[PDB]
Amino acid sequence: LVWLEAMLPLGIIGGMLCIMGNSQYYIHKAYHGRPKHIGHDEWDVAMERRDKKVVEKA
Amino acid sequence: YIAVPAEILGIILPLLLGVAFLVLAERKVMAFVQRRKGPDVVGSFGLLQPLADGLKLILKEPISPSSANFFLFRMAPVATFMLSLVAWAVVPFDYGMVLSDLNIGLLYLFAISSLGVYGIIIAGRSSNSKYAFLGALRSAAQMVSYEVSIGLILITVLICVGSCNLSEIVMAQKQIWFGIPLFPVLVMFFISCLAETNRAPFDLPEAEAELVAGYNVEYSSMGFALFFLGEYANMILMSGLCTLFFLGGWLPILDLPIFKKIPGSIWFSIKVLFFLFLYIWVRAAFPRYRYDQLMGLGWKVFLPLSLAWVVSVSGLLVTFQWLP
Amino acid sequence: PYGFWTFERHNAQLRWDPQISQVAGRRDPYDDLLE
Amino acid sequence: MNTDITALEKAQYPVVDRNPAFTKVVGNFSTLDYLRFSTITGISVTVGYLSGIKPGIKGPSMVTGGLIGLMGGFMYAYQNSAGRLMGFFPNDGEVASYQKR
Amino acid sequence: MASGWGITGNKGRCYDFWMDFSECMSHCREPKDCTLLREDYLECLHHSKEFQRRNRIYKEEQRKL
Amino acid sequence: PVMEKLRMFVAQEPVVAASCLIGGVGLFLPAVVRPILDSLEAS
Amino acid sequence: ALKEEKYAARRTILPILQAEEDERFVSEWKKYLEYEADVMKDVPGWKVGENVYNSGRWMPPATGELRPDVW
Amino acid sequence: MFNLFLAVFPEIFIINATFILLIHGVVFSTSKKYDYPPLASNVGWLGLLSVLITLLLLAAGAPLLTIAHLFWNNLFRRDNFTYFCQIFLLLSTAGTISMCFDFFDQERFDAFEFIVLILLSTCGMLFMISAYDLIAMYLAIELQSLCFYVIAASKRKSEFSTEAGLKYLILGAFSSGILLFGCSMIYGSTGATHFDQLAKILTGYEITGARSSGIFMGILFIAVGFLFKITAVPFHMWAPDIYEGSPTPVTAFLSIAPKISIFANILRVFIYGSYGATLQQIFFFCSIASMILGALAAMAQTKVKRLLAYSSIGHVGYICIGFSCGTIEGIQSLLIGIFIYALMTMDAFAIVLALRQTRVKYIADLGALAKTNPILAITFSITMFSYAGIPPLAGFCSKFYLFFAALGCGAYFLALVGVVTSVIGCFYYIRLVKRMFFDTPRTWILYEPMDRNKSLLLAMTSFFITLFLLYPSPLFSVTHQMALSLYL
Amino acid sequence: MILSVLSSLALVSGLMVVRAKNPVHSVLFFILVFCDTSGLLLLLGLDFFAMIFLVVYIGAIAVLFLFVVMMFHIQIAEIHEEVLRYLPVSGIIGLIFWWEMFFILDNESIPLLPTQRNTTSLRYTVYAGKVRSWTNLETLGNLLYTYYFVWFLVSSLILLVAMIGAIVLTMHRT
Amino acid sequence: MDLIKYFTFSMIIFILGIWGILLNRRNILIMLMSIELMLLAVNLNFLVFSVSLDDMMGQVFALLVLTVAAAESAIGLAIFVITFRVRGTIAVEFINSIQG
Amino acid sequence: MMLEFAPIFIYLVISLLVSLILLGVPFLFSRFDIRFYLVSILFLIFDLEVTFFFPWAVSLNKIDLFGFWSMMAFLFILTIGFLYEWKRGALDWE
Repeated sequence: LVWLEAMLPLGIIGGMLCIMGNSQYYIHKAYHGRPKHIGHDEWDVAMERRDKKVVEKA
Repeated sequence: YIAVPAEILGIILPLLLGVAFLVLAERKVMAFVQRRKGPDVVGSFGLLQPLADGLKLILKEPISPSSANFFLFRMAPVATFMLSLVAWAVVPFDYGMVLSDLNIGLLYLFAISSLGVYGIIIAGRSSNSKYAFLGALRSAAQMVSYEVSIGLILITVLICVGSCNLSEIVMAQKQIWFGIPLFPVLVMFFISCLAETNRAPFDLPEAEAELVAGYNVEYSSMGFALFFLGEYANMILMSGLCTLFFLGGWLPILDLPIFKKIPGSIWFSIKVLFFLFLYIWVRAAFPRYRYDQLMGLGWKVFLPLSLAWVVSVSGLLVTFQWLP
Repeated sequence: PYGFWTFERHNAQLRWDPQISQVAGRRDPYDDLLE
Repeated sequence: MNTDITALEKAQYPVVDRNPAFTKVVGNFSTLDYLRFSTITGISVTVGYLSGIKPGIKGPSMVTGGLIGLMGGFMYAYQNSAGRLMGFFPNDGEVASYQKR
Repeated sequence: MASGWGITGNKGRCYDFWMDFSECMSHCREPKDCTLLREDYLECLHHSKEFQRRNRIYKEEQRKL
Repeated sequence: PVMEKLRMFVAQEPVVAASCLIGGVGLFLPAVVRPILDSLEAS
Repeated sequence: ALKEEKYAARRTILPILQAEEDERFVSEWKKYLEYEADVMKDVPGWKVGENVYNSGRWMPPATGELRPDVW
Repeated sequence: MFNLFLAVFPEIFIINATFILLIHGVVFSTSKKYDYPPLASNVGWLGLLSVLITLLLLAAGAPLLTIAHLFWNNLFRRDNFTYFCQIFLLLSTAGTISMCFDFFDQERFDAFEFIVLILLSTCGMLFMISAYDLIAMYLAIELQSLCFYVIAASKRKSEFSTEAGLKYLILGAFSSGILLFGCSMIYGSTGATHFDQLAKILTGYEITGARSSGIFMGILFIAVGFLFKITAVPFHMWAPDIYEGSPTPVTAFLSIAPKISIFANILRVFIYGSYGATLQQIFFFCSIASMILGALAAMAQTKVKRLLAYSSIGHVGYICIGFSCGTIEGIQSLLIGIFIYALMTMDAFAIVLALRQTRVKYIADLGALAKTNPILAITFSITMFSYAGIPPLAGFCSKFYLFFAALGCGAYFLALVGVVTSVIGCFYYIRLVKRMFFDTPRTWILYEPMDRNKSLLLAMTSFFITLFLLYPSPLFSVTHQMALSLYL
Repeated sequence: MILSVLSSLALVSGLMVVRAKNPVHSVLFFILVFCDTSGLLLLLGLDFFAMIFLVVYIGAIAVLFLFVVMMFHIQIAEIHEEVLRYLPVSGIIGLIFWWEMFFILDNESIPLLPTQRNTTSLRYTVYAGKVRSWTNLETLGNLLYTYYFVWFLVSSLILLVAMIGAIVLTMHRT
Repeated sequence: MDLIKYFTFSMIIFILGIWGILLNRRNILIMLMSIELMLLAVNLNFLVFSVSLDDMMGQVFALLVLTVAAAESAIGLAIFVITFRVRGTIAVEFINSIQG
Repeated sequence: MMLEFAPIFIYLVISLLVSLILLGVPFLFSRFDIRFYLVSILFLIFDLEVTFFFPWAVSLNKIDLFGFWSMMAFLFILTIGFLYEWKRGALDWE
């Protein structure tokens, strides 16, 4: 069972990677109010720019 | 854009910790294979050994030999370290968990790979030592040689996906992981990653006993540390690409509700950890090639196979109209 | 001569371009919405 | 891929077939076409043999010359046959076989 | 913009003007007969006259200020 | 007797033989199989 | 099929978005035309909102920015 | 689908044959079993055969080269002018190759890649002739140029050959960059690269007060690139050094074929596009500079190869006078001048390659050649009098035009320059006849007799040079056809 | 402003390519000029060309230049010359080229002067083009291999010539 | 003023290539690099114009000119290597034998 | 959209800052080998091959069989070059 000692630095690396993903995911969501959308194209950009007017001017 | 630095730091700092602990895990797994214990005195189970080595390294006096290339000598490790760090901006860890959702992210990764040679070349030349220069030239040649195969394998994956977006590449593996039909391509990709990171059995800079002085022989203190950290950060990245391209990234092994209970970042981490174990397992298993042997392998074995696999995959998909 | 441009050898684009006028990459954007 | 066989200069002979298929042009090969084919191939084999004597490779040089001649003679015969079917070359026999079948 | 292939995958901004000018020149034996269409095409290419007119407006605004 | 010459060529150089085979299937499928499928679809 | 679904969805709501944008541009162009008439008043020979194209076919006003859509 | 490619049958054949020869050469030159045989002559004979089969395919398929002209329109344009230009280019390449076997065997130049690069550059010039777009024009020009850079440095241990290749690469890449900058200006100003579109955009206006400076400078830079290619003064100084330093068969090849192909490009670009006066004044002033400078510099030379280089510079000046006038007779005379200069140069380089077996270098080496080989001294004297333009030799034809255009386009300073430079040229050409016939040197050089290929080529070209003015009808008719087919 | 920063970086880096004493430094400053060009291309929205300038110019061409220059060990004496005497000729040539070419577009492409009015409100948006937009990559790939495939193949012939000539000129087999 | 600024960026690179030719009469390697700077400037011209005109022909040609530039550099440096190998030096005084 | 490149730039600046902090804190307490030229040439050629494959791989679904065969012809030419290099011993480092 001594070989579990080796599994600790590997588990720490895996946790480091999980932090690198999740921490940046939750900060973007807090700043924008919704999760980051994969594949933001020209249409989505134009929809956001139009939605700004349709919301604020309402 | 004000919270962008928080995201960048939440990527960079844990990456530097993960690299510190990759060095430890490499020393532990090699030790256990060799019936030894490995670092277990400095901290409980040796878990403070990375901190001790880093602090020791920053407390070491810099040397800075009397060369006419004072600036380039210090800049080369910065260059390689920066290149190793900046590739992670486009790496997706889970659906939506990525700093930059580049539509050209595949070509961007290839470009960073291509830039990686300059740190080694410049370190070798600026050292004013013919041994360092010759070792550097050989390492640069090996890296560019295996970049050809890496790029042709990237083309195979791109043909299957039809998009350079890394998240799209992952999500195209929902039906089946690409490492199942393209298992030989995965094997050749893992070997080409070993040769691109200068890792065993291709680690020429480690073969000092073999009368081969590495490009970083003259470096001390933190410049030497930056070279080492860039190299190890590249190994985690190459394990992440093996995961993204062929093991379906953050996706679960089976599309079942029991497997979808654990999040995608855990799946991605576990696959990355499998590949990092194999990098260490290979170092622990085999001797190393000579320079001429691995150069012959690069040009005469991996270029032809990679090219043939591009032709075969594109032809099969065009024939039966299975293209994306 | 008087109006070389007038000759049929010199009007290749005017007869070839209509044949590719429906090819993706050079269509009027509204053509996809109605077709 | 959009295509258009239309030539700049119009065919001056009865157009038996505007865009004859590959196998149709090959099957249209006449006695003169085979004579052109054979002459080009034989000359090419001969040049390969004669130029191969000094380096000592007359046989391999013969095969190389014969391949060049085979490709060139087949291309020439195809050129003539397809031109006849398309009306660009005098095509009496093509028209005589067309008006009957 | 005479080829028709636009850089975003649609008909080029100035292709229709080019085609008008070309179709006019294909039968008009005098180039001066298609001068208006030609300068329409070149105006599409560079927006010279439009920008000159807007600069006139801006200059008049600066003068009246 | 070009039948064991191919055998020796495979024995000496298996990577070249495997590359030729893999790429050859990749070329053969669109050249031969694909027109067969297109014709079978026409009828 | 997934991409085709998303493109269908975009195609059906296209006309209302274009109509909204057309109303917006018409109102803005009216405002700019009043501004131009005001500023260019007392300048002889001016014609407000003159079409620089001889064909008279409508073109959107040029911006003078090379690639403004991508940023 | 397959029948569309009938328009590219000659090119397909020559490219595939070049690949076959490359493979054959590299496979059997490395063979230990055949003791690494020199394959330069073997591949040379096979490549000469390939060129002749390409010529057969092209000449016997005249109407088929225009098939699918709309499908192929955005790639190239094949017509009667291109048909005859390509036939002449293939003939030049075949003659030049036939003149190389003695050089391969006796100097033991064993590299077969020489033949492969010559064939690849022939492909490039074939594509140059049919080029109908600035992009295609530049690509074909670059392919041809890269092949020449490599063959100019073929004697890789010779100081001269390495020096020639280095100057060629630097001056050639510089000129190519200038020409590419001109293409970018034209594209930016007109939004068009196709020759038809450029024709429609630019006709009817020339300099109409509000002239596009972008178009004008695109034209100027493209013209500078073309003038470098034809070795017109002041863009000429690469030519004498590269001509001397390159291996003599390379010098023979560079003297003929690239000029045919670049003049085809110049015709189809300028004569066909429409900027007008400035373009022709460019070529007028460069023609004058070329005639004067070539005559003086040739008069100063003591080595045969340099004398021939400067003579070619002078003659391109004479030819470009025809392009300057901008009429049907101007184009016809340009084509006639190119044809006659090419045949004469082939004669001269056949003689030079024959004398290179005893290492001719200086004009004085030809002393007492009328005793040691009287019929060779007569053949060479005929070539020199033809170069000088003495009637009734073929060289008079081109000289006759120079004065015909000078008195046609109304230019008497051009006429005076022509009279003075013709006299100077006559002097430095008859100096060689004096050396071979009138001198009595103390030490003689005995020359080895030439091989059959060069003797046959020399006999034919010499009969043409002495007897063309007796039956010149076919060349006149065909060049008139080409001049007309430029527009219709 | 941003274009001014990139232009200034490229101008200094180019001066250092043409004025550095050491050719290794020259090759390194050339890499900086290519990086700056990549930035300009990113501004124009051409991300494929921006990446390819990195991959080909820096990843492959500059590497070849660096390998050759480094192994040549050029001595500064063989290539040194004082350049103060060329200031007048550089001045005349550069001034002619400046006055004539930095202002070649000005007559044809007249700049739109920025006014103290919001002209962004007159940007007309056409949503039809935005339903399925094309990347730079697929827009180029739609043309390279079909409508303009012959030029593609001629470029392959150019590359073949480079490979042949490299072998023939320099190979000395052991 | 966007188009003029991009254009002057490319134009400054072209002029820098010209000056680098003018300023390096003892340094033939820098001359080759100056030619590469001119070629880069031309490529930029084509890409900028392609954007400005909404036309793809400038991008097709930019890619092809890239291929040409790579081929030119490979051949150019090969000739430089054989010139140096023959002479032992790159000094311009050893490559001036052909003259007159 | 090019919006996604801005985080890469800020990332680069931060990576630079980290590099300098790590590197600075300690400052407080004649033999030409042609085989390298040859490997550079080979890499350049195949670099251009990967470059021309990127648009082809993303465009295969539109260019269909014509595009496939034009790319195959391209590969065939470059592979003939590769076979030439192989037979000439440019791929041998002993």
